Amino acid sequence: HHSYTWTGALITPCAAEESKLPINALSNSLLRHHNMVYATTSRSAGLRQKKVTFDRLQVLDDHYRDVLKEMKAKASTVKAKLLSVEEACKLTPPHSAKSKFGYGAKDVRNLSSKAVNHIHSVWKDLLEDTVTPIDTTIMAKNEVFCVQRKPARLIVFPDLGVRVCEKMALYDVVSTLPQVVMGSSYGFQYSPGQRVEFLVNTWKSKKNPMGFSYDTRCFDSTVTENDIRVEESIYQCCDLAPEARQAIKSLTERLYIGGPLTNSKGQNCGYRRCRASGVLTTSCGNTLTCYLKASAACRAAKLQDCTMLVNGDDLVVICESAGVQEDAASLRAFTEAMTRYSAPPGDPPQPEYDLELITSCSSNVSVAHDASGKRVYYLTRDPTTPLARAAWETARHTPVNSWLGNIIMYAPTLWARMILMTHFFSILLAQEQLEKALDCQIYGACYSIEPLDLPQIIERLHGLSAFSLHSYSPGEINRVASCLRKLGVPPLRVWRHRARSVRARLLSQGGRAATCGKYLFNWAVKTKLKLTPIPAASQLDLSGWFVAGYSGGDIYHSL
Ligand SMILES: CCc1ccc(/C=C2\SC(N[C@H](C(=O)O)c3ccc(F)cc3)=NC2=O)o1
Repeated sequence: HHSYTWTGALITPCAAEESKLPINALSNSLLRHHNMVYATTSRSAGLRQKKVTFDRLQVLDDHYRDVLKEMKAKASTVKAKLLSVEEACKLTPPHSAKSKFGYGAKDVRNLSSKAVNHIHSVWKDLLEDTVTPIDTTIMAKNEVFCVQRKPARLIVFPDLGVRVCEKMALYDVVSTLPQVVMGSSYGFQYSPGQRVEFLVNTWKSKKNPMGFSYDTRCFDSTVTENDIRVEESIYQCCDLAPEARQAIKSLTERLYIGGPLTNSKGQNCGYRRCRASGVLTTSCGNTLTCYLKASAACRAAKLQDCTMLVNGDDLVVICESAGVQEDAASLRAFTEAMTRYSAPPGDPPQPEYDLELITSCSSNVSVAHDASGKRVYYLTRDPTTPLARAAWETARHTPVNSWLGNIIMYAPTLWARMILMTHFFSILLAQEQLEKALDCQIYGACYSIEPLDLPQIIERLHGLSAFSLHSYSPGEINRVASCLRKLGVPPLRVWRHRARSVRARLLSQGGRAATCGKYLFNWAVKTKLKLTPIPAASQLDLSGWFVAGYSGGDIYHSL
């Protein structure tokens, strides 16, 4: 029951890979400790293969089946529809990996004949064949981090034609099934603000609150064939068209359960018997599986008034404390149950009695104050990785602008406002590209967003208070201060001086650019403005922004 079997062939890159942080004339204005930033490459692929390769053992008890039965009952109320080839094509990212059959992403979005014809042949084959493993490509992810160096993560994905087929049969399912089965526990249905709200209300709903995050060690690798088949049995509970049931069964048997691994050179690298990270059901499957195992584990551990929040492989549990020693015992029992379910922890879980100290989804709840001096809760995170990626994007253009996504998700934070907003708006001003739409990701989905709409986006998602937060917590202030010293980022006085310049320039620009200066940089000036609700700013269609997770799903949503 090994997660992977290897042949010995190496995981090759598709081109040259840079490990050192690229430097240009703008780098030093953001940070000076360039040696602290690096990017993972295929050169470390071997190290990752060792960590992700191991034998899995599963002991499934009654709690597990009782939870699965309840999950299935809820899934049976779901009615999903098949997506036409056209609709599926439109969900394909403009920069999605080209097919090895004579066409690319652009060809798919344009609904070219060759692309559409090939997609129809793949679909037909899925209906006719339900046993032949489908080929997948394995690549070493190139991600930017700050030294503490971690090995590159592994990405496994099927051909573009197959991906479009996954959308046709499962897009509607993975988009609606999760919330129905897990209810309020499904994390991707919440925007950052609503997530905070849910956590805070949950924490206050307990007499003596106790919470903990559970970090599964290489979750994808802990996912067994049983887990993948159980997920399928849940999808099959929905009301689906016969053709959709057939495709789902075929995709599960031939793709989700496992398959051969081919490198960028076309060589056989090995065989996968666990979760593929680059398929449409990756986020939905991991979420359902984590929720199932964790729910059963909560019962085995006999936790009191248990409330969970699950986002893919990320999990947070808040319950009623029964004392320090008792909680420590309940946690060990939880971890033992999870281990039996094939979900061992990377780092032993610890009980927390302070909400702000619980980190889930690489984030945590913190508190600040608005203009009225009223306490306001918001979502934050350690800014180390966001700033490292910002430094990289400062000297190199990339498919996804993490800085943009971070400003949107973390607009209320001290670091996003002082540094990210200031630094990038300065750059956009100098290049006169304020109106140039840029791609970023939100819950795994790719979006094309115009920087000039940030004020409206921020007010809608975080409220006007996001433009006037002050008096951040001691812990938050210290974490940010720590990051700035580690990377060598200029102090507040410097960013304030720069923000004043950026603000003045935006104001003169008038229109949306003026709104950006007024709201985004109101913290810069000494005599803050009243900050009245933004005028005509409610046109963007943000309805599908926080519906579900799509990490690795190759999903693109049009604004
Ligand atoms: C990292 C070191 C550091 C610098 C500044 C702080 C703490 C701060 S700054 C602050 N308010 C100011 C303000 O003018 O309202 C502020 C400054 C910068 C920003 F991007 C937002 C808000 N309230 C706090 O508690 O910590």
